[PDB]
Amino acid sequence: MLTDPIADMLTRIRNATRVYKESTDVPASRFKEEILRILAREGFIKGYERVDVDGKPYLRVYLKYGPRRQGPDPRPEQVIHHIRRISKPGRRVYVGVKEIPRVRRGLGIAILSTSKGVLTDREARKLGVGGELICEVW
Amino acid sequence: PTINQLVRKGREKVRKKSKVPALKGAPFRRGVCTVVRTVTPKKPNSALRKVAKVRLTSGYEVTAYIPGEGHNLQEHSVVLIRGGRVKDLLGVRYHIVRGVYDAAGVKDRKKSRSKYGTKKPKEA
Amino acid sequence: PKKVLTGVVVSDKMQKTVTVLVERQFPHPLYGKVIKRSKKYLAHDPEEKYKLGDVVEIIESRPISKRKRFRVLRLVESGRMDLVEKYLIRRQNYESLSK
Amino acid sequence: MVKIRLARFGSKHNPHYRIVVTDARRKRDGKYIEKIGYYDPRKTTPDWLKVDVERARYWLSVGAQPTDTARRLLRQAGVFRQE
Amino acid sequence: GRYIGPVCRLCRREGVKLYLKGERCYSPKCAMERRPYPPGQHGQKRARRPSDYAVRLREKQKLRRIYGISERQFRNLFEEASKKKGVTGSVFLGLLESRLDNVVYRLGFAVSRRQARQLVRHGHITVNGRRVDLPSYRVRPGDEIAVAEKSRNLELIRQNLEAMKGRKVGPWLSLDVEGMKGKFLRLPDREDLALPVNEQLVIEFYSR
Amino acid sequence: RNLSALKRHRQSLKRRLRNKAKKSAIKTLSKKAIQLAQEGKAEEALKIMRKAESLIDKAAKGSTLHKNAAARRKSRLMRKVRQLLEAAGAPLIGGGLSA
RNA sequence: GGCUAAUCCCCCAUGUGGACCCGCCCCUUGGGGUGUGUCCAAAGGGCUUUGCCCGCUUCCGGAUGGGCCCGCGUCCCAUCAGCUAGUUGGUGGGGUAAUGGCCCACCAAGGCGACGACGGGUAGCCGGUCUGAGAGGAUGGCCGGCCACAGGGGCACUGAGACACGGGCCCCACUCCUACGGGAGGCAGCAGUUAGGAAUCUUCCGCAAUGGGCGCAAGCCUGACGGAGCGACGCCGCUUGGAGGAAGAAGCCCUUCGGGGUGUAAACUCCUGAACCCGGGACGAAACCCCCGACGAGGGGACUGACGGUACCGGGGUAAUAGCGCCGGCCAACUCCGUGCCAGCAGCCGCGGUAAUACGGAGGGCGCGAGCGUUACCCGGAUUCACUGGGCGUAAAGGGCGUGUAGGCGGCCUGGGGCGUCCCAUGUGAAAGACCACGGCUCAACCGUGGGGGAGCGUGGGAUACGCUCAGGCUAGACG
Ligand SMILES: [Mg+2]
Ligand SMILES: [Mg+2]
Ligand SMILES: [Mg+2]
Ligand SMILES: [Mg+2]
Ligand SMILES: [Mg+2]
Ligand SMILES: [Mg+2]
Ligand SMILES: [Mg+2]
Ligand SMILES: [Mg+2]
Ligand SMILES: [Mg+2]
Ligand SMILES: [Mg+2]
Ligand SMILES: [Mg+2]
Ligand SMILES: [Mg+2]
Ligand SMILES: [Mg+2]
Ligand SMILES: [Mg+2]
Ligand SMILES: [Mg+2]
Ligand SMILES: [Mg+2]
Ligand SMILES: [Mg+2]
Ligand SMILES: [Mg+2]
Ligand SMILES: [Mg+2]
Ligand SMILES: [Mg+2]
Ligand SMILES: [Mg+2]
Ligand SMILES: [Mg+2]
Ligand SMILES: [Mg+2]
Ligand SMILES: [Mg+2]
Ligand SMILES: [Mg+2]
Ligand SMILES: [Mg+2]
Ligand SMILES: [Mg+2]
Ligand SMILES: [Mg+2]
Ligand SMILES: [Mg+2]
Ligand SMILES: [Mg+2]
Ligand SMILES: [Mg+2]
Ligand SMILES: [Mg+2]
Ligand SMILES: [Mg+2]
Ligand SMILES: [Mg+2]
Ligand SMILES: [Mg+2]
Ligand SMILES: [Mg+2]
Ligand SMILES: [Mg+2]
Ligand SMILES: [Mg+2]
Ligand SMILES: [Mg+2]
Ligand SMILES: [Mg+2]
Ligand SMILES: [Mg+2]
Ligand SMILES: [Mg+2]
Ligand SMILES: [Mg+2]
Ligand SMILES: [Mg+2]
Ligand SMILES: [Mg+2]
Ligand SMILES: [Mg+2]
Ligand SMILES: [Mg+2]
Ligand SMILES: [Mg+2]
Ligand SMILES: [Mg+2]
Ligand SMILES: [Mg+2]
Ligand SMILES: [Mg+2]
Ligand SMILES: [Mg+2]
Ligand SMILES: [Mg+2]
Ligand SMILES: [Mg+2]
Ligand SMILES: [Mg+2]
Ligand SMILES: [Mg+2]
Ligand SMILES: [Mg+2]
Ligand SMILES: [Mg+2]
Ligand SMILES: [Mg+2]
Ligand SMILES: [Mg+2]
Ligand SMILES: [Mg+2]
Ligand SMILES: [Mg+2]
Ligand SMILES: [Mg+2]
Ligand SMILES: [Mg+2]
Ligand SMILES: [Mg+2]
Ligand SMILES: [Mg+2]
Ligand SMILES: [Mg+2]
Ligand SMILES: [Mg+2]
Ligand SMILES: [Mg+2]
Ligand SMILES: [Mg+2]
Ligand SMILES: [Mg+2]
Ligand SMILES: [Mg+2]
Ligand SMILES: [Mg+2]
Ligand SMILES: [Mg+2]
Ligand SMILES: [Mg+2]
Ligand SMILES: [Mg+2]
Ligand SMILES: [Mg+2]
Ligand SMILES: [Mg+2]
Ligand SMILES: [Mg+2]
Ligand SMILES: [Mg+2]
Ligand SMILES: [Mg+2]
Ligand SMILES: [Mg+2]
Ligand SMILES: [Mg+2]
Ligand SMILES: [Mg+2]
Ligand SMILES: [Mg+2]
Ligand SMILES: [Mg+2]
Ligand SMILES: [Mg+2]
Ligand SMILES: [Mg+2]
Ligand SMILES: [Mg+2]
Ligand SMILES: [Mg+2]
Ligand SMILES: [Mg+2]
Ligand SMILES: [Mg+2]
Ligand SMILES: [Mg+2]
Ligand SMILES: [Mg+2]
Ligand SMILES: [Mg+2]
Ligand SMILES: [Mg+2]
Ligand SMILES: [Mg+2]
Ligand SMILES: [Mg+2]
Ligand SMILES: [Mg+2]
Ligand SMILES: [Mg+2]
Ligand SMILES: [Mg+2]
Ligand SMILES: [Mg+2]
Ligand SMILES: [Mg+2]
Ligand SMILES: [Mg+2]
Ligand SMILES: [Mg+2]
Ligand SMILES: [Mg+2]
Ligand SMILES: [Mg+2]
Ligand SMILES: [Mg+2]
Ligand SMILES: [Mg+2]
Ligand SMILES: [Mg+2]
Ligand SMILES: [Mg+2]
Ligand SMILES: [Mg+2]
Ligand SMILES: [Mg+2]
Ligand SMILES: [Mg+2]
Ligand SMILES: [Mg+2]
Ligand SMILES: [Mg+2]
Ligand SMILES: [Mg+2]
Ligand SMILES: [Mg+2]
Ligand SMILES: [Mg+2]
Ligand SMILES: [Mg+2]
Ligand SMILES: [Mg+2]
Ligand SMILES: [Mg+2]
Ligand SMILES: [Mg+2]
Ligand SMILES: [Mg+2]
Ligand SMILES: [Mg+2]
Ligand SMILES: [Mg+2]
Ligand SMILES: [Mg+2]
Ligand SMILES: [Mg+2]
Ligand SMILES: [Zn+2]
Repeated sequence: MLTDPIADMLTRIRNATRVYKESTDVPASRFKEEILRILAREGFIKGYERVDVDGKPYLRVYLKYGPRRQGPDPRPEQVIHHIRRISKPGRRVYVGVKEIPRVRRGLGIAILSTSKGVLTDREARKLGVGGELICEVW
Repeated sequence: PTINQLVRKGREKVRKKSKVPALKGAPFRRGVCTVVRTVTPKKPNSALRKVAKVRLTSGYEVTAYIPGEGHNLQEHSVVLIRGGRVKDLLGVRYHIVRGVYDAAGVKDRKKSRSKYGTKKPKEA
Repeated sequence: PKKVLTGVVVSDKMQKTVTVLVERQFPHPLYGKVIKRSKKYLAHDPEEKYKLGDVVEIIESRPISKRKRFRVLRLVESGRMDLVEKYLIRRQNYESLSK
Repeated sequence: MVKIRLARFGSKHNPHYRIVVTDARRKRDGKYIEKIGYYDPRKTTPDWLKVDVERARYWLSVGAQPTDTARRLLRQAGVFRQE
Repeated sequence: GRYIGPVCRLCRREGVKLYLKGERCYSPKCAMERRPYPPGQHGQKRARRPSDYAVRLREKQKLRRIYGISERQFRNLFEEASKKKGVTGSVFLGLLESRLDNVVYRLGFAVSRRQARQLVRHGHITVNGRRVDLPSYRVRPGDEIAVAEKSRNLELIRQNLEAMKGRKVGPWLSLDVEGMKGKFLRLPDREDLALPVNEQLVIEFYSR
Repeated sequence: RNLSALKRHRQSLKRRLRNKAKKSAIKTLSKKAIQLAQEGKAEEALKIMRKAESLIDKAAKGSTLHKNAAARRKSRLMRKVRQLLEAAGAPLIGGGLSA
């Protein structure tokens, strides 16, 4: 099957961006949609789209990079420098409000899934909820 | 390993053996020379090394090394064992503490004297 | 707070005494993932109302025999015969792993 | 039976007492039921007596027994003062 | 029994001037007047690239020597300065400079650090009016450190004092040369003191 | 040597004695009364049961019994008697028994 | 064998009440209420002696201390895989303050285990301590809590309470008395002895304080306890001096024989004044008691200090112990002799076989200092058991391959519930300790007062994104 939907999302993005692709289809979910909404508003993807490929629902994820590097290796600086899953099917991670990490000196974020819904560490913290810690981004 | 492996079996704390049974956990143990003599060292080194097989309050009969420049020990001297070993000859897990029980201290030693157990000398 | 749990009835074989199988999850104090674990309670069925495969709330009660400290509370559920044939197969399995 | 007493607290030659409710059978310095004051016999500082009447009035009402040294301290604090 | 035995050797090892003698350390003697090399046989030798250890140990020793203090004392102080909230090096200087014996020196009642120690130990000083004899004693600000009334005619006191008339005193202190009384009013920042120690090296030394 | 308030032991015997031959007195009568129930003679039985109950409570006056081993023995007896009074008994005296 | 008193033991009455069987009322496991029968009380003593005090008796509460029971947590070995006959349950009964196979009689044939039963080994748990960035690891001496034991094993008695350390009984081992019949002990209370060991203290003072027993009180008892002693065992404070003092003495070391070094170090000069001597001298102690009032509230009065003529205060006063480890690299600190694979060092690399910064002594130096080394044991480094935080093509490491059991894991959409999860309130999280703040000993160690934090579990209330689960639906996986 696909054992983590989400991981595989994050990954698609990762190998996508590493190879500098202008964007990518990922197979569609209300949740995976939340996550990219957050991921987007928060600066990391150009934005995304709800597409249909071969009669099946996909989300296109458009993809942003920084400008052209000089010298040898002109490959431009990544925006999504790193993205990684935290909670994993059969090993879960749930955090108090006092336990919500904070990321790369605040230069990145966490994504939490709460009963206030999906939100960033900062958002949770001001909201005052905890939840499953989905992912590290920075 | 997976997680479900760590829950299933899970990691193994591993313990360490002792480099010595002075037993007791004792810091030192009293003994009696059974025999005393001189041995040849190991690998690159030549020497005549000074040592005494000693019988113990801990019940075992061991080989200990008599440190420093002269010594006084013979058939049944009685002596104290501290342990710490000698790499260059083998079977010696322990040193004799000089200056205790029937073992003298090394006399004339000016230089490092707590080890070797010699009293501080006076002058004018 | 007189403690009360839930379980399945895995045993008929005593007069007024049923055996109840009760599971609980809880996260692993170190490796941190939920573990599912379970325990068996002999419980007091005065009139032999509960039959096997039933799901029942179970309760803390003044003592009845050695082994018997809980009396049946109510009937929550009728005929989950799956949990039953489950535990029963585990048990049949003991018969390997032997001599 | 239940008693209000003193427990020794400061160091050697520097005693500070704890004014305290507890069963008689107890060790002197061992676990006690409520701390009701402190008393510093050598009067080292401005206030060497805390009592808090309110509460020692209670224990008395419910059958607490003060030791007399305790009683003196107590009543210095007018736990007993009647009107 | 904290260091008692030839000093101008230490002025020397540490390779920069220490004023452990007070006056004369201002003369053309401090021995670092022409013989600034380190002590011993091999002290006039071309010396060798310093280990990173050496550097930080020697920076410690330079501060410890300066203030006259035992290791155990020095460390226990530094530990105590870690613990406190605030920048650890600077606090440490605070705490040093707040030792009674040092205030007594820095108030000018004595020629030298050691001299103030003796001054103290022997009873010649009063803090807020009680005689206080231990050089450890920590001077709070607000505190007034002054010479003992019964001790006010001593030669040594007058020499020092009278010829402190007019010199300015450390800006975290006040002096009154009539009462032989002075106030420690604040705490020294690291540029209030001048010491030729980069303290952070000493932090670095205990980090190991 | 000679701890003098070992005297306590010395008493405990006299005391032990007393206690034993209260208990026993009681035990005997009780048995007898119960017996008379199964013989159906409820006149004689009730009379004896009555004396047993006096005695028990009276011996609960002291250290001997006290408590509720008062009640316990009382209850036990009176029931075993009444319950034993029908193989058809018409409970004659009813000194001790509640109509 | 014989007299004899009581708050000792009985018998009769009174029945506020309580106890028990039976019936009903309410209530929900044996909780209350009530009626009928039955059964159950008691002890005097003192005075300021006709009314007060210390006692007795039955009931109902409080309070404190406990029993018992449940969830959860709680070391190694699977080269321990099966275990179980009071075993597991049931009816009746014994017993007990009380539940229960705690025991007993007769029925049923069950209970338990790879979610590690049974066996073996080891160990008193905890508040906390040590270490660590943390996570973890390791530990449970002192102080508090809980348990167990009292030469080994059984047992009960008395009692509110024990199956009782200085109570009882029997067996056993040991010691001692013995007229050989038979008897007596029990320091794992404080001291002390002996033995064992590398090793662990005075047969001290005191009942002043605090605390406990009895006593109406006076008081008595108190090796609990307050104190003193001995050990650098630890921690903290302090001393063996401060300022001057040479272009820099002798001695000693090095020397390229010019000079370099110890070294302002000494000598010497001038201040100060540890030790010690004199004087004065505590706090810790104010109640019990006694007097007025009313034995209350309140007020007045009296006694009492082991530590101790100690702490502290004032006067006088002497320049007054320093040692131990290191100097080849890890690592701060170098030269000359001596020695010649010897003697020796050695934590590890390794040194020594005639120019040894590595052995041994010297001068010099580095580090700490009334201490400094050593051995032993824990944690660290060691991300070398890897949760944080490792790996498996050749380095150690993918099972020889397959089928599936237990188990782990689980696509897309909607609704229910709300177990996991998140939040809020609340109860618990004793004191000690740790953290912060002020404060008390001249400082500190040590001590007080206050404040803060807290995982975890109980309870009530709330959210529903993710996990579960139940209901529905879909087809991208799977199958046909
Ligand atoms: Mg939480
Ligand atoms: Mg791993
Ligand atoms: Mg060799
Ligand atoms: Mg001999
Ligand atoms: Mg070693
Ligand atoms: Mg010796
Ligand atoms: Mg050596
Ligand atoms: Mg059945
Ligand atoms: Mg039963
Ligand atoms: Mg029920
Ligand atoms: Mg089987
Ligand atoms: Mg007591
Ligand atoms: Mg108790
Ligand atoms: Mg007051
Ligand atoms: Mg800090
Ligand atoms: Mg300032
Ligand atoms: Mg300066
Ligand atoms: Mg600088
Ligand atoms: Mg560090
Ligand atoms: Mg008596
Ligand atoms: Mg008979
Ligand atoms: Mg007679
Ligand atoms: Mg009535
Ligand atoms: Mg009635
Ligand atoms: Mg009567
Ligand atoms: Mg009586
Ligand atoms: Mg009441
Ligand atoms: Mg109660
Ligand atoms: Mg209670
Ligand atoms: Mg209770
Ligand atoms: Mg049977
Ligand atoms: Mg049997
Ligand atoms: Mg029964
Ligand atoms: Mg069977
Ligand atoms: Mg289980
Ligand atoms: Mg253990
Ligand atoms: Mg054991
Ligand atoms: Mg810490
Ligand atoms: Mg680790
Ligand atoms: Mg920890
Ligand atoms: Mg433990
Ligand atoms: Mg002990
Ligand atoms: Mg203890
Ligand atoms: Mg308990
Ligand atoms: Mg025993
Ligand atoms: Mg016992
Ligand atoms: Mg013994
Ligand atoms: Mg026994
Ligand atoms: Mg009694
Ligand atoms: Mg009894
Ligand atoms: Mg009893
Ligand atoms: Mg006994
Ligand atoms: Mg004894
Ligand atoms: Mg006997
Ligand atoms: Mg002893
Ligand atoms: Mg011996
Ligand atoms: Mg002692
Ligand atoms: Mg005495
Ligand atoms: Mg007393
Ligand atoms: Mg008393
Ligand atoms: Mg009394
Ligand atoms: Mg009187
Ligand atoms: Mg006596
Ligand atoms: Mg004592
Ligand atoms: Mg000794
Ligand atoms: Mg010694
Ligand atoms: Mg010692
Ligand atoms: Mg010279
Ligand atoms: Mg010369
Ligand atoms: Mg000088
Ligand atoms: Mg002068
Ligand atoms: Mg003088
Ligand atoms: Mg006098
Ligand atoms: Mg006094
Ligand atoms: Mg006074
Ligand atoms: Mg009295
Ligand atoms: Mg008295
Ligand atoms: Mg009157
Ligand atoms: Mg009167
Ligand atoms: Mg009064
Ligand atoms: Mg008065
Ligand atoms: Mg005296
Ligand atoms: Mg005197
Ligand atoms: Mg004086
Ligand atoms: Mg003077
Ligand atoms: Mg001198
Ligand atoms: Mg001098
Ligand atoms: Mg080092
Ligand atoms: Mg070096
Ligand atoms: Mg030779
Ligand atoms: Mg030669
Ligand atoms: Mg050669
Ligand atoms: Mg040579
Ligand atoms: Mg050579
Ligand atoms: Mg050399
Ligand atoms: Mg070496
Ligand atoms: Mg050497
Ligand atoms: Mg030397
Ligand atoms: Mg010291
Ligand atoms: Mg040491
Ligand atoms: Mg290790
Ligand atoms: Mg680490
Ligand atoms: Mg590795
Ligand atoms: Mg792999
Ligand atoms: Mg190979
Ligand atoms: Mg291989
Ligand atoms: Mg393969
Ligand atoms: Mg293979
Ligand atoms: Mg396979
Ligand atoms: Mg398969
Ligand atoms: Mg399956
Ligand atoms: Mg799903
Ligand atoms: Mg839902
Ligand atoms: Mg939930
Ligand atoms: Mg709802
Ligand atoms: Mg509690
Ligand atoms: Mg606490
Ligand atoms: Mg904190
Ligand atoms: Mg203070
Ligand atoms: Mg403290
Ligand atoms: Mg608190
Ligand atoms: Mg709190
Ligand atoms: Mg904490
Ligand atoms: Mg905690
Ligand atoms: Mg809570
Ligand atoms: Mg909802
Ligand atoms: Mg599942
Ligand atoms: Mg479905
Ligand atoms: Zn100088």
